[PDB]
Amino acid sequence: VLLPNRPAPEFKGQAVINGEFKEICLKDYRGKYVVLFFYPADFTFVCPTEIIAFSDQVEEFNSRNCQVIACSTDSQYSHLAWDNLDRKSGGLGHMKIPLLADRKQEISKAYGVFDEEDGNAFRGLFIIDPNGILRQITINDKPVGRSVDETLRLLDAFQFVEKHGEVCPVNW
Amino acid sequence: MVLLPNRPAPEFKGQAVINGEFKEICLKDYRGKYVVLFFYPADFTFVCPTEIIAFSDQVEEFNSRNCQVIACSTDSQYSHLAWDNLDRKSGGLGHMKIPLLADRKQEISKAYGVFDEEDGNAFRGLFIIDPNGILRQITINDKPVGRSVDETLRLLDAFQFVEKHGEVCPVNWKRGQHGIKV
Amino acid sequence: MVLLPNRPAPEFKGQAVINGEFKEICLKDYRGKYVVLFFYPADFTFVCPTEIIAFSDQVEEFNSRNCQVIACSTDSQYSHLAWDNLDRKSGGLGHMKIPLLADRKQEISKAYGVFDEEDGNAFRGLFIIDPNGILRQITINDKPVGRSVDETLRLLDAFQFVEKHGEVCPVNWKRGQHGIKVN
Amino acid sequence: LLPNRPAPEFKGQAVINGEFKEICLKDYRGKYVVLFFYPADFTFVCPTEIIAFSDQVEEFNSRNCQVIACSTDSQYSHLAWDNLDRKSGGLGHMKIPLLADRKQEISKAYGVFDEEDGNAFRGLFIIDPNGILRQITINDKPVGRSVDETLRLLDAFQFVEKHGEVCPVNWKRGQHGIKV
Amino acid sequence: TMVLLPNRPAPEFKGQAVINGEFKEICLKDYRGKYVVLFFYPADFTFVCPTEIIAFSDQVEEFNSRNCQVIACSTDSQYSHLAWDNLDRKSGGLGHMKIPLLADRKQEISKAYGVFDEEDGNAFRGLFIIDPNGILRQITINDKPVGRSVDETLRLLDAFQFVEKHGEVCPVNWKRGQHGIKV
Amino acid sequence: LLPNRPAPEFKGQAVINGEFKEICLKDYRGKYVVLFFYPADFTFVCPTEIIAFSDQVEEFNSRNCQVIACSTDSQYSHLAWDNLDRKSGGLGHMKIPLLADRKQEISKAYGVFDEEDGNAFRGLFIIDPNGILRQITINDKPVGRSVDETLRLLDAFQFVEKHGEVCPVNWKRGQHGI
Amino acid sequence: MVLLPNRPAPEFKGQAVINGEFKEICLKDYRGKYVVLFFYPADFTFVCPTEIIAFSDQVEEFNSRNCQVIACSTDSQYSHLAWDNLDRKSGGLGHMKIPLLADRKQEISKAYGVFDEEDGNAFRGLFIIDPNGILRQITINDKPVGRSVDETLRLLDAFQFVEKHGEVCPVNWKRGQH
Amino acid sequence: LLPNRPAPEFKGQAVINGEFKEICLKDYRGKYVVLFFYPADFTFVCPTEIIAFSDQVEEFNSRNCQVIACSTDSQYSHLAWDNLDRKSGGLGHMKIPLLADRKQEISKAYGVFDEEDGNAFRGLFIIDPNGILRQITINDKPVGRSVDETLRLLDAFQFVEKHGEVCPVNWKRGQHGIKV
Amino acid sequence: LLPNRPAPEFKGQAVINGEFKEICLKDYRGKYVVLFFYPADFTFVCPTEIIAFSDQVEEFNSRNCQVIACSTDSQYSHLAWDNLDRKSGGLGHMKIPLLADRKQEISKAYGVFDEEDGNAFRGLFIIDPNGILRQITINDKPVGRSVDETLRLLDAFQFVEKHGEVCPVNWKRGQH
Amino acid sequence: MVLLPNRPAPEFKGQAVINGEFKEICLKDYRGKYVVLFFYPADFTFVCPTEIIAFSDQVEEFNSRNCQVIACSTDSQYSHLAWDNLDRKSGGLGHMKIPLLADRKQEISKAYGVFDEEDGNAFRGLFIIDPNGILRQITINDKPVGRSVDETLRLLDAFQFVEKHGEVCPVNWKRGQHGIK
Repeated sequence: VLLPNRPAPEFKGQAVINGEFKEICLKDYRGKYVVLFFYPADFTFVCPTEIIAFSDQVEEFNSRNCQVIACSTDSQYSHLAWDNLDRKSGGLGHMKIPLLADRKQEISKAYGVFDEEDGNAFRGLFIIDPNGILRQITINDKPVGRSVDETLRLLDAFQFVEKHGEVCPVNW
Repeated sequence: MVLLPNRPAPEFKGQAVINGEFKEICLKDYRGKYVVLFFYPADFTFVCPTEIIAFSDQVEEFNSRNCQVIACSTDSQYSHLAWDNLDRKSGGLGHMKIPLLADRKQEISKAYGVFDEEDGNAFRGLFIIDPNGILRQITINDKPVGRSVDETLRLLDAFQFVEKHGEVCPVNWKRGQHGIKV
Repeated sequence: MVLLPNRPAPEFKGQAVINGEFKEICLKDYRGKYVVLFFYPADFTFVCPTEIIAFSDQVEEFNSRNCQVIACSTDSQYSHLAWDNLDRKSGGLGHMKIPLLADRKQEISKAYGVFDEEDGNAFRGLFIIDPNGILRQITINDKPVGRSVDETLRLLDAFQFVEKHGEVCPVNWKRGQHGIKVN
Repeated sequence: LLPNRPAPEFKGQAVINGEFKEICLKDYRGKYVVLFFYPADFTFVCPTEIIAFSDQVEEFNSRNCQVIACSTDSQYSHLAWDNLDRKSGGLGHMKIPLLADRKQEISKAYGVFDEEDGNAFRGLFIIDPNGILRQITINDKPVGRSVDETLRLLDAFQFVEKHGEVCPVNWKRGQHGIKV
Repeated sequence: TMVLLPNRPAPEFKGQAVINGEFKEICLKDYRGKYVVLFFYPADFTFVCPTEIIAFSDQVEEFNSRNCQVIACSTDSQYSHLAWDNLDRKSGGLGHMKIPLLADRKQEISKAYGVFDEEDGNAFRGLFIIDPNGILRQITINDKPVGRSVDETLRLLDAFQFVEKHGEVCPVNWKRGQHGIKV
Repeated sequence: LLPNRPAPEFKGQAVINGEFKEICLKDYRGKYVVLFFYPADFTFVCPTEIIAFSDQVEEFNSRNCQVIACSTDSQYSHLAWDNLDRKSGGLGHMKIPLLADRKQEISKAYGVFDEEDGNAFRGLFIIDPNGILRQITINDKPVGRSVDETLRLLDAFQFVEKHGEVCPVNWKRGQHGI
Repeated sequence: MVLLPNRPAPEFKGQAVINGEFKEICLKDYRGKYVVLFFYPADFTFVCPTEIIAFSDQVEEFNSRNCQVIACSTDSQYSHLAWDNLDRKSGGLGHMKIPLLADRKQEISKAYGVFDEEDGNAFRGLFIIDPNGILRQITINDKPVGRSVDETLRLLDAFQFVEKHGEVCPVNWKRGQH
Repeated sequence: LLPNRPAPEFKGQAVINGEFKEICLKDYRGKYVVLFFYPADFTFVCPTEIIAFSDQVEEFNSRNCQVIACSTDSQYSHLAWDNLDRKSGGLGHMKIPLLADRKQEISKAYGVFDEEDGNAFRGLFIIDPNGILRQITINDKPVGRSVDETLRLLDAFQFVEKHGEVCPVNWKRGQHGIKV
Repeated sequence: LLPNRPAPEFKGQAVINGEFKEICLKDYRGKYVVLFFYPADFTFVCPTEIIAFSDQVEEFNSRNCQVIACSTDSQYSHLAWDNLDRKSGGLGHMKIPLLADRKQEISKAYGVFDEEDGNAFRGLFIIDPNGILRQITINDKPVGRSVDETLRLLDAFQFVEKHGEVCPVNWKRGQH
Repeated sequence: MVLLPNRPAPEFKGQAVINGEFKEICLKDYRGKYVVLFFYPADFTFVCPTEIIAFSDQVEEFNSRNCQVIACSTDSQYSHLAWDNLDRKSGGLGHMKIPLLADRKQEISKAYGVFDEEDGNAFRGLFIIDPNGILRQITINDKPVGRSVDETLRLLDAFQFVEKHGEVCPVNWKRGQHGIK
């Protein structure tokens, strides 16, 4: 049962970072906020636009001490090819955020974003606080994408509370 | 565990406060319209009214978009009413243009997955539901932290665009903006 | 089914409003004392305040008898305080001399068996608890009909009588009257 | 066991006027019933309660209420207790029915049964004309009930049933109820 | 408990009995060293039951000299038993009984000896002869309308004491003192 | 196993007048039935009882009762015993049916079956014409029963059946009940 | 359902009639000796005695062979005695030179699987048990058809051969051969 | 397994006079059956029985009895064994059916199968013309059977069948028998 | 998964000659089917097997056999891999259908699914015109298969289906 | 369902015929060596002996490669022996240079999942087991169609190349060829 006040599910797996394979886990990221967002498939249409947007804006999350990780049920071998593929040919260009592979479906299932019809995940966005605890849960229907600006907004409010202890109003 | 989009949204029937009166509303009354259903933990709290006041003041932007906004909580109807009739300067809601849905039995909060056993009251979810009663968007916050009337409006525009034009909405998608075909 | 006396009363812990402030109270904080715990369905209702007020005005009679009176409802602490802050002229609680216990998790109402699945509201029960936490009297009234402060005190007197004198109290027993010796 | 629920059914041999007659809860439809329990025949607090209720019977007869006393003793023990005069420690002669539960079925259904004992805790259940439970009182054995509070509770439920109104704290006959 | 069987330890009973107009708590281990004739009756203030109890009480010294305690049991409370005893026989009472009246109000005892009736709430008429070591010997169950035989109860008791002492066995229709069959 | 309930059914092979016949409880409907068990054929206390009833048959006959003796022995062990002379240690020849239950079904149905040895305890059961049990009597093996008490109880049950009255303690014939 | 003969034989313990008095015996008593344990349906029947009489007439042939023949049935020890003490003229056993084992509790016949649930009796079994308690031969016949002392002798001869000489025995193998 | 009963059904591939045929217990209805099991093909003691039963087959055929040998070996093992001459350790050419049970069902059904070495003990089961179990013989493996005893047992079961009487101990053919 | 029984059914998206097509085992009745699995797209040993079966495709077509390659990759990944030039490590444009299992249920039915990684072991299943299984090959991942042995095997089963005669050890074309 | 590779192969222990005498063999005995364990339905069959004879005629190709070939069927040991003894003109096995493993109990065929409940016989499996007892290959043929010694050798070569050189063999790979990193 996925709720904001509880420890986030541990994810572990193989990711593509700077054109190489590295093995990452949620516990590595302690001390930082983590934005973990799922997309349905590699070589899709709406999906690359999101990953590219977050990558181009990665420094916004870096300055905010947040690590953005993009997970999908494709293999690391697709993640790599898709990264090696230039944006004109339909590829990802080269990405500044890790692309995490769930070939086991374990990660998409643990976060409850897994779709039994497709075999691939919905689009979740989960903001995990530095202590490994879930904060925000966003799940979008596949046709409709997310907002880098709203993720930045939320990220800023949660940080505002962990520091000030005042609680954040609407439209913040 | 957590709700999924592209699946029929959980049914809610409840007693609600509309224009200072009690009405019994359900989900199927709003068929033909989108429904933004958003939860808050408690009446006579602080972060809570600021969101409802905002959704209420902006309600015409949802109305023009063929959407109903319904706030729900685990408080009774007489709390919803008392809070409503109280002026905002007294920390009340002022008089409210959006229905306040009382879930006393915890049924609706537990159905949408936003109920937590620690408080006895709801996390703030925001769910967007299509005219056929199908779930589209899911948002849940840790409640120091509130939601955005502009992002709800945005998402609203996006799903309406998809259903209308059969195209899909990219990242950061806006109004009068291009989608992608199939 | 429902409770039986001469058995330890169900425990409770929760957020209560006392003198316009929040405080955590539990059944065990009241040990060495009798406890009258009574339930009402909702805040900002009609029959509910009349009872709360009544028990509050008469508090001293419960205090001199070594009893703590505690009102409980499935509303919250925040709903409770807003009610207690209001003027009675405005339909409020005035200001309350007894703790208002928030049942919000619903688990106090269920423990005492007074919980109504239809409205998600508590019925009106009243429970007399001895200084060791034993259950003595049980009353549950249907919602539209309210309770009696003087009958509660009458029963409270009776149980203290049999406690002190080890006697038994006959029907319609009145304060100071002495009962039957089971000697 | 809550109010605004159908009251449990009871059926059994009762002592009425000094004869045995089988009674059931449905017989009393249209009438209010006060069903009250006592632990034992030939004891101390028990007769005083029955006697008081019997002396006051007409006060209930004016409310369209039937009072019934139940316990886990036999009909044969009930009868001999009635035949015994009060000066002898008996019931005198009763204007009220004594319902016997030898099977413990009835005590257990109303949840007043004590398994350390074999006999009932003293409960009082006011049941409305349609067989729907209204009030529930259960006293620990050493402490008996009040005839006068039972009349008070009774007056209130009838006042709600009539005016549709609701009865506040300490409500007695000839007082204003709060409008719905 | 389809049926009890002889040559097995008798079911234990501990209860509250009326002995000489007073309440005593007695158990089966208390009478260890002695035989026990334990017999059940359905109800106090009835027809056949007193005639049975009065008859065992009038003949009680025949059992005392045979080193056997007689106990009557029923599902009535100790308070019924005491009122039935204290009542004179003219009124339908018990006179005053020289045997203990055992109250089993929990039905445990009558259920344990198998004589309890579900359609009733009171016991059938059992008669169980129990040897000094707690072993069951004879089992008699009569339908309620028909009563028992104090003289036949005495005959069997005599028989088991003969068997016990002389290591012989008692034939059909065996009368007290007669030689039985060796080995 | 209680007096107010219908009795267990038994169907078995019995020895009636030196021959084998299959009998069952429903045959005896309309008549009273005294069914009693003995542990073993060819023992000391068992025949005394069987003979006692077999000599007394006309008291049961005139009372509309049939007396049947059951045991875990075979019908063949029964018949041999019944061929034997009492002088020889046998049964002589019996006026009452000897019911063989070799399957233990009957003894177990009536709850008198001992698992320590394969022999039944000696019980005695009185069944009214309608198949309803009345008396249960079970004795430890070394101690045998009384024809006179069985006869006494017979009169008692028939009395209450007939006159509607209940029989007091120590009741005998020529006495009025309650 | 059946027990198989590479395996330790089921234990039996009961009351036996030996020499005319009751003795309690078991299967571990006869360790060091071979055992032939055979079952018959009932005492005081026609076909049963002929088998026991025969084997008991053959005793020294089983004795010289270090084997103990044992009869068993579901009858009581008291039926065994009466039958043994009976003359052969009345259908009795005469006085037997082999033990008569009683199974009252039926557990021996059930352990060896010869027990018939239809009648209370057992079929005719024959089980040859080696000195260490292991089962070797299993013979079971329907009631109407009896056994052979010669064949039991042959198998015994063969089973004793195969252990001693370590050679396997062919079909129709006789008192010594090869 | 007890012989008042219906015998367990067997159906399998048998080798009969050089051919593979499917046979079942129901086929031999109307006839007696001697069904005996042996542990292995190309063993020692087994041939001796199979051959002696084969050479003596006319005594069974005149008695209206079919002799069937069953093993857990394949039909292919059987045929080759039956092709092998006796001097060479084979079955010669034998006149009796060899029933092959590969899946162990049959041997398990008659209870002569042991999971130890995975091949059958030697049972011999006599089955009346209606398919009813009559005699059960089970030999430990080292020790073989008797054709002459099986012939005796068979003569007795038929005698009982025809004349309604029984067979005493050591009954021979044309002996008296005991009337019931 | 024994040879003599009807094969597990598959249904799903495939990339056939640049298009997405829904295929299932029953579509191929009247034809033999070689359904072979590989762990992942954009791997190393995997493309060599597909390209070889694709290059030899006419050998199977004249033998009345359909070759389908299944992976646990998406149809979208299959598409790009086949849009990828061989020199660049892709499939060129390959002449056999690429069957997509996202739900893993095809690889689970045929038994070749690995829990260790989300990828299939390389199985090769030969299925007859009536949908009955014929032969099972399962290779450990690091070692690939042979197009000539599949061709040999396929030839043999067609020989028994035709002549009723049995193919012995090392049987090659038209022996008997 | 099915045996998977890169997993420890099921243990087998039985009575086998080697050289014409019985011997007790087991999988663990062969540790340190590669094992090809292959199944056939029956003794005294037609397709079956051809395969057995072929592996026993080719036995040196396997010994050179450090592999023991083992033939298992559901027949007993005495059937294996009589078959091995029978001359090939009578349908016999000639005499075998490879162990004939008897599964009377069916445990082995059931462990390797090649057991056919229909005939009680076994299918034709061929399993390549590595020196550490791990299963690198599963080959199961429908009965009417027999296996290939050369493909078995090819596969054997391949799993040895990958273990030695840590590379991965492509399609159609034979001895002397290169591989991929």
